[PDB]
Amino acid sequence: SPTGDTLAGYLRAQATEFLRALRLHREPVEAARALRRSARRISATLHTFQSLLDTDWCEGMRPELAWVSGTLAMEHAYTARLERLLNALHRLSGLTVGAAKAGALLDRQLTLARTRAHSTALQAMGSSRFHAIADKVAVLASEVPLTPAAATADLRPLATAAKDRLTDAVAALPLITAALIHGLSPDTVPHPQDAPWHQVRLLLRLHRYAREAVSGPVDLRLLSAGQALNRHRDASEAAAAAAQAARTPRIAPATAYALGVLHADQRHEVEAARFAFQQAWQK
Amino acid sequence: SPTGDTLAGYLRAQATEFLRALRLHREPVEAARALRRSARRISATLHTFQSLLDTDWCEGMRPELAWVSGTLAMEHAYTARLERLLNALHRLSGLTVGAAKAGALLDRQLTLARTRAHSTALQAMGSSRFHAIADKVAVLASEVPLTPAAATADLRPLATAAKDRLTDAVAALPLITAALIHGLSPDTVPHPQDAPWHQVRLLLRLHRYAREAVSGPVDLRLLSAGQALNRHRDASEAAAAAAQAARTPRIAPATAYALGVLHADQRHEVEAARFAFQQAWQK
Ligand SMILES: [Cl-]
Ligand SMILES: [Cl-]
Ligand SMILES: [Cl-]
Ligand SMILES: [Cl-]
Ligand SMILES: [Cu+2]
Ligand SMILES: [Cu+2]
Ligand SMILES: [Cu+2]
Repeated sequence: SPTGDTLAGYLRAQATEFLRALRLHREPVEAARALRRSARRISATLHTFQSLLDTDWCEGMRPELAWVSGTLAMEHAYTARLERLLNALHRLSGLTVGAAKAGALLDRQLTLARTRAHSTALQAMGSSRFHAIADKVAVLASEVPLTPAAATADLRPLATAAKDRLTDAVAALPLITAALIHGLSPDTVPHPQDAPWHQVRLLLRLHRYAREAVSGPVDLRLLSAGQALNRHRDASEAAAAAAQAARTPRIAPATAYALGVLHADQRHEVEAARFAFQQAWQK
Repeated sequence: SPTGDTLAGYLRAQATEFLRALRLHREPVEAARALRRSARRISATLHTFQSLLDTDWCEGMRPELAWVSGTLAMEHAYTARLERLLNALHRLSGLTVGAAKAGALLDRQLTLARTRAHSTALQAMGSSRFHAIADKVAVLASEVPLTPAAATADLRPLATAAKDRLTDAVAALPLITAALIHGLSPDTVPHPQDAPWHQVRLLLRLHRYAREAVSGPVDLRLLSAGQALNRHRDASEAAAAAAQAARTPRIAPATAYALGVLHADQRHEVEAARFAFQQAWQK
């Protein structure tokens, strides 16, 4: 039955996966994903099981790890968003000049975003900030700073706590059985209900990785819930890219009209994703 | 049991309603609707029961009656379309400048259309074309040109034939359980499936009025089917007004974007209406 030592084994294993990926990266796309997957697990573990670990160490590690996994996510997020949007436009045509223009506008904008993200990420990976946090992960592959009592402490109550945080958040979401035309400011909260759903997406991930830690170094219902929350997030962000593209100066009316449809489409996918999550969560 | 004489009684009664409305009109909005409702019934009757009536007379009456009921419908169609579209924009906001501008654009355009329709219709009603067809309706209030055999002929087989034409057309529609971005030419058939549904709307009306004729001078399922087909038609025409408004020169991108959403919304109502019809028709 799982203890501090199980927790240490899980942390050492993830740390080692991070160092493997890092070595592969320094011979690339595969390695970066492996770096994300492991960074995110370590960061989660340091949250859920913080009480069994040195507090300062946790607090120093977590934002740095978050900085790493976020920096490494950006290129891919822009790449998948473009694809999602081009697919949706093709579908919504059933390209007329409007759709074709919107497609080319987003291809230009998101490609720039991607290329910018790609170079920023490679810069980050050569930086002294990155090296320092990677060095700590190297230490963690050998030594885990467990608190004195940790080695004998039962991990299950901590995992349960994470499960509770998830289930209480879900209980607080509205049932299902739109704001499709809105403007755009940094003061606008155009889609306010997105935030609780995106928080649940994170809590669900915390719970998944806690189950992993407890098992140490397949629930299909949770995987289905988790897929639905990724579509929620992706559709949400895609809709926002369409809206924002519609504010680009000098675009033709037909282009903005297409982008209006595309924003609406992706907001319809947000709602479907919320329904899918609900069916999966309630079985 | 219904015969030629029942048919004559129904025609005389409708003709008389048309003359009443016409007299009221020449002391207005109420009277014009009554003129439509009766014209349409006479025109239907002359179609369904054409075999019991003088052919030339029928053929002379029908397009003239169609010209009357269509001319008199236009003002109202533009009025209801504006309302439907303003309601939908308010709903779809949940007004931002985009919505507000689209609203004002459509208000201007459809108001012009309405005022133009209103004056064209009053012109038509003062015309010698109108007077000639109204004069024939006056004759029909007294004498019906039944064929020799009509007085003894059973009306039910004719009514049944109309029912069959409806039920066969319905059988030929696709089951349910989009082309949201398209351009606009007089060669474009942007929403091709609309035509069979709109034909069914007319066949259903023919059937309703035949049931009336057979009864002589409440099925809720048929009324529900009929309501769903009116929404289909109204949503269809509303979507086309939004698309067309988006081609107005010099509109702002935000205005076109709103109109894109609104077209999509009304196309979603077309689909819902098709589903509603289907549930009502299959009970
Ligand atoms: Cl930062
Ligand atoms: Cl948005
Ligand atoms: Cl004509
Ligand atoms: Cl259209
Ligand atoms: Cu939005
Ligand atoms: Cu259309
Ligand atoms: Cu839509």
